Amino acid sequence: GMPTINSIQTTVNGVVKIVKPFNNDIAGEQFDPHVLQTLTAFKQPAILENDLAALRSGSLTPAIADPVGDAVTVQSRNITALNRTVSVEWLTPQNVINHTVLVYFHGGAFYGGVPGNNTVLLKLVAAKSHCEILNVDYSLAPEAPAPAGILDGLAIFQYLEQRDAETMITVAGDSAGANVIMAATNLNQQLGSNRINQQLLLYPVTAPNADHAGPLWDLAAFPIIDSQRAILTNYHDLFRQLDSIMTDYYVPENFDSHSPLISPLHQENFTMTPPTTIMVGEFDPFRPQAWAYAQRLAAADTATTFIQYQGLNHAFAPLVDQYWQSQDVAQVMAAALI
Amino acid sequence: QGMPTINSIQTTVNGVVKIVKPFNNDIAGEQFDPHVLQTLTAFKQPAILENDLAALRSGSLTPAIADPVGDAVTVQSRNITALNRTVSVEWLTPQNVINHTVLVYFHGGAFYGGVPGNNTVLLKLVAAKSHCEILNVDYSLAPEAPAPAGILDGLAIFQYLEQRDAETMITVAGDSAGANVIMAATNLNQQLGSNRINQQLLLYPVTAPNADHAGPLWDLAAFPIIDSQRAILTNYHDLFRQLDSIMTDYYVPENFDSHSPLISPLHQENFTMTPPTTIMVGEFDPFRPQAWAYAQRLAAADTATTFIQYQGLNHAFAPLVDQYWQSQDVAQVMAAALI
Repeated sequence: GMPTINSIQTTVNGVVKIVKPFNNDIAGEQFDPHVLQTLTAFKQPAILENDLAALRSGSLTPAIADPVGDAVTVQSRNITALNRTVSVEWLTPQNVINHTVLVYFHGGAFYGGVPGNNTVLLKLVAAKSHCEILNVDYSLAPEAPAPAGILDGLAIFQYLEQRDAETMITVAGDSAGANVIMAATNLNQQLGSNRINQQLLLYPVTAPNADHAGPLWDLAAFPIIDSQRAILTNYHDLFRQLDSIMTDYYVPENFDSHSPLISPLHQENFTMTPPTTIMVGEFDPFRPQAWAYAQRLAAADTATTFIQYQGLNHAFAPLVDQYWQSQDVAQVMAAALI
Repeated sequence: QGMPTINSIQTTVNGVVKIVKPFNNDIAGEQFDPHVLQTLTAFKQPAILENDLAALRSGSLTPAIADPVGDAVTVQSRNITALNRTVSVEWLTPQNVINHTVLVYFHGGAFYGGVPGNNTVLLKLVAAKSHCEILNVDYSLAPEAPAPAGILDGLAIFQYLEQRDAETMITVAGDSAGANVIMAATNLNQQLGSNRINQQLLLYPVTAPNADHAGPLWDLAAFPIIDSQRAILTNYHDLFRQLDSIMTDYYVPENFDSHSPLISPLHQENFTMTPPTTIMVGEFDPFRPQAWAYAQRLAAADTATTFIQYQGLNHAFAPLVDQYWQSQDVAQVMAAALI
């Protein structure tokens, strides 16, 4: 039982923009009530400790209620290509359709997270689209910093393309995992592969460690009602802190975060970039850089859709038992695969 | 991350700080957390316990639990030796460890079973957050090494730690039967004159093995639940009633007795030396009333006692950090108690 929401669709700078309010009374500029009750801790400022283990301690999502169940099979397997062995959580639905396949990289600030954090979301997508999904357990920083994760993605692609010559690969991911797979896709294209025909990006980090006094990190871009403004400020400030810390773990000394393969926003050219759908919450600190990315695509004549979920924050999509918007993401993804 | 703020209720009952944590803000009690309930489908019918040491052992092995920390906490096997006992320890060391505070943990497994690996991820979370080093102890298992072998393994550990470092304060912890063994070893440590153990963190402890099953600590009337889940609860509680008898039979050799202070810490004569204690236990854990009885005996001896009750939860949930938010809360509480 999902709500009937009146979404607003416009076209800004070539980008098809779809703004989805959390209900039909409030059009924007406040948190969804469901979201707000999770942000209580943000009434006081947070000081993020640069401690890798403590940080990872908060990257494990406890099991989400699974309405799909045995309708989709979830099994682990290793695949090997380019002398890399990558573990994937492989999802197979009933009546699987051919050629179309989805590759997903989980979020977790480059250094953390687990594939299990979005298993249920993907089960919904696989059950609805009848497509197989690779929920990839990609290399994590700082033990395997950039471009290890990128190369795992490239191995996955090479595997998929050699397995089947008619495969159409959709790449997806949330947050920092979306960043990693965007770069792997770029790399795959610079070697001459055209099998990736679509990107589904959930609140991606497109410019890690961007200027925090710059336009992509300006709180003036997030108007909100008075009673929720201290929370937003402290929330946004936590991610500001995370953005610095996570990029430090991800990028080794010999590399630079402002490079095209670390910051996809800074690619010199976006014309080979596949058709992309981006889904992000109104109050996600990574929203402006995601939008900037979208505009860069559209200017390169690549079809781009930007869905904004009003009242939502970061990392909401796997939480399909908490937000209708999460179920809507699952539907948008499935619809993009059929 | 995205966890709706739970509104807990703190009261003081007979000196015990009681903190009740509902499984969500809608239901205050008297039913299973749905995440737990989905694991209890088989208890719609009476359970069949295979009374056989190999089956009992393998049934006390937890399948793999998702580990988000990885190498950020170092895990290695070490043997220590003291009192002419060699004890195997899974040693967890975080990067940048704080001095003088160390956690000794004993895994559950009904005295005859379990392995330290059952709760390794849980303890990585604790080490990660508290920067404390942790001894996850492979203590002697019944019946090959029944009471008081495990207790003495505990005593050997403490001496090792106290002779290693004169300033290092010890926090003892365990779950289920494992908590029982380390509670007794602590008691023993104190009767020999040591005061380096300054805290207990007990996860659903067995405080009175093989208590009267027709008595007040085993009365199903202490567990109000909605009609649709009464059968499941009854069969679940009943499984443990039977298990309580069996495990205690394995643990206690014929020359000893389960109702003794060192087998049943609830029946200690005196709790004045007992360290400040936090207890974490589910609403529907069959060992909840005996844990509460213990907490009250503590407070009556004027020992600081906190009793955290997780509504809707059953037994042995804490290691399962990829299954329940309560399991991670336990880690947070444990880590908070160590810093």
